[PDB]
Amino acid sequence: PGFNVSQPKNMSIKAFRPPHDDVAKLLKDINTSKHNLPLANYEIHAFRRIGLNSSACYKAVEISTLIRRCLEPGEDGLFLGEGSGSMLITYKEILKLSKCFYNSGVSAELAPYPSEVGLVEHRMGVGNIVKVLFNGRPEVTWVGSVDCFNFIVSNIPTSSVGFIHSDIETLPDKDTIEKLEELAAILSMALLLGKIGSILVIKLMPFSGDFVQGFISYVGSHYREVNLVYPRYSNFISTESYLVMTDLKANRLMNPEKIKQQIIESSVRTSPGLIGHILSIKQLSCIQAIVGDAVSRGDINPTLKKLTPIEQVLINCGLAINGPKLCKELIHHDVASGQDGLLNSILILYRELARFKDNFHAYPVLVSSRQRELISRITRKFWGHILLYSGNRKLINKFIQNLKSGYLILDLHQNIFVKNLSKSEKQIIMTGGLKREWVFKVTVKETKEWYKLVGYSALIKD
Amino acid sequence: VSANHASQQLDQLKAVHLASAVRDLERAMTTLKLWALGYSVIMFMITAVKRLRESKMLTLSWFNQALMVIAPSQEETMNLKTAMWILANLIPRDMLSLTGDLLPSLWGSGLLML
Amino acid sequence: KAVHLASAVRDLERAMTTLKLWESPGYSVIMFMITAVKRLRESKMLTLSWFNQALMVIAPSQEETMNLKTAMWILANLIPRDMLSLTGDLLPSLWGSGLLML
Repeated sequence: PGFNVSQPKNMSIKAFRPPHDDVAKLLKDINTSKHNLPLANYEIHAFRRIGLNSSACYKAVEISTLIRRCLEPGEDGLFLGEGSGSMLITYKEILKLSKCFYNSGVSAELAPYPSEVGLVEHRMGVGNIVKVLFNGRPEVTWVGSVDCFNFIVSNIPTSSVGFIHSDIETLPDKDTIEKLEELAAILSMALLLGKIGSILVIKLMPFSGDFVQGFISYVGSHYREVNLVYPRYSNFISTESYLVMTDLKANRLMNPEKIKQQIIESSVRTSPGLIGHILSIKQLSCIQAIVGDAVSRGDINPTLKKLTPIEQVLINCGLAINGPKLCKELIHHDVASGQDGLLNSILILYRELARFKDNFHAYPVLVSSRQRELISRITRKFWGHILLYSGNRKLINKFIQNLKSGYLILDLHQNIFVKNLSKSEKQIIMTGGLKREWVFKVTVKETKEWYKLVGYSALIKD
Repeated sequence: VSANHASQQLDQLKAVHLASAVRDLERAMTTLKLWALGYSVIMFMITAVKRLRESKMLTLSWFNQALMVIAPSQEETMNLKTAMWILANLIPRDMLSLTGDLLPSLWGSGLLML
Repeated sequence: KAVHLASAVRDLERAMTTLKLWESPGYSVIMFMITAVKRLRESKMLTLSWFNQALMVIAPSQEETMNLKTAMWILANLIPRDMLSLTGDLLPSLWGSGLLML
């Protein structure tokens, strides 16, 4: 079904406001539009370089630019499905919340504490507990069920919290009724446990044929001001947005099932025009579209060379640069980084390949199965030496064009670092029937890691 | 067990039974079919069933797109409208909420004469 | 080609049965079609006398006559015209019939 000019209206901000739509004007614009009439860019991971497990904190700061005037220091807050709690750290710093609750989802220690919050309280100083956390039993959490709603209602003190946030990941094969039950549970918790000045933020990823638009038109009644926010640091190919609801008018107790029946009787099942409108705004106002594409013609943007001011807002009392430890996981490079990593260490693998030939045994099979493995290591490390320290002319562009195709190419010839090898060892490598070309396919996750490594090589070239 | 949990599990079970019915119907209609490219009353049919096999729902906008692509041939548009009426008759009225928006609208319409 | 027909009758019977178990709504729409497919399973031939007899049995309920006529029209339209006489005598004559309006 998938086969455009429509524009929207301490720690100093408002230089980072995201595009937001008022809900009713957007709904009338989609309903009046006739529309009809009959990729996979991952460069957005180049700009995210703070946050080790998760780098979503950028989004959080932009959302805070619409929250901070509408809330006082609230000393409250409930967070659902944080996933290592990086956004919790960012929102707790920027909104001065005293206490924080954390739900997530538990797969059967049995008390899963967030890793990034633990690293933040370790690096900041002496931090005790910070977040309250829940039981950790499998029936506990699993938002969208009876036990979750009963356990969360039984704990939060009877309409006390002021900032409610949901960041549940939606799978592509998730059923729409299950997602509607989850959103109805979040809404029932928001009405029962939320006060008058409560602000609710829900991460929504609409699809064609989903029940998202009926839920949005339903939730526009209880909250006086409902807006839909497209963060600038999100991936523009994905249709993710944040629904922000402010100034709840009343607190009532109703079951999620009655809410679900009302949304089904509403019979609104989204439009292709809404998906196209979200995609158009996120393409026009992405962070790539405002300061330029990072790959260019084999050159890094000057904006990524020095730390951007959003990263300077983040780095004060929040997270750390994820460029280190990424080299350790990817190219096995030390943190000290005085070219002791790579260089001679790369040569060490060649020294192994110097004596690997050794010229009723396991010679024909296993030797090949080892040889490729060694070459694979060299391949990754060689691209590291092009990205991290060497010059960018005629090689970074080739690396990006090969990565977009999906392959990493290493050529075993005169090349680079073979001149440092011994003449006998160079003769041993060249003599055999090795192809002088070796490709290795990369996955999507490794491509994201390589784009982050480009983003950190930008800081190293500074 | 509360009524809400039982209702959720009942909806999941109805979805599983509907998926099994769609798979068996697709196999039957493919077996019937295999023994210009203007499609007819069954060549239309399986396409909608194929959308039900790949877990994407029947929608009014899809019907408008399908009318616009088949627009020069009026007999073929009649064939596709009759085929969606066949699917309205085959699927029980409880599960038309699961299929989408086309079939609850087409359940009301009926033939004037045999 | 009888092996191709017979196998599809098995698959249609499985599909209509699994639809029938989950329905919040006399042999009405689909239920009458299950009866006709079960008669095809028993190697019974669709004859004019059987349809006339079924009209005589269900004569007081007019809505159920409309339901059985629509279900026989479903079975007429879904089956190809080459195998259509191998189904029986009813289905080419019902292929001749058509709707006036949607």
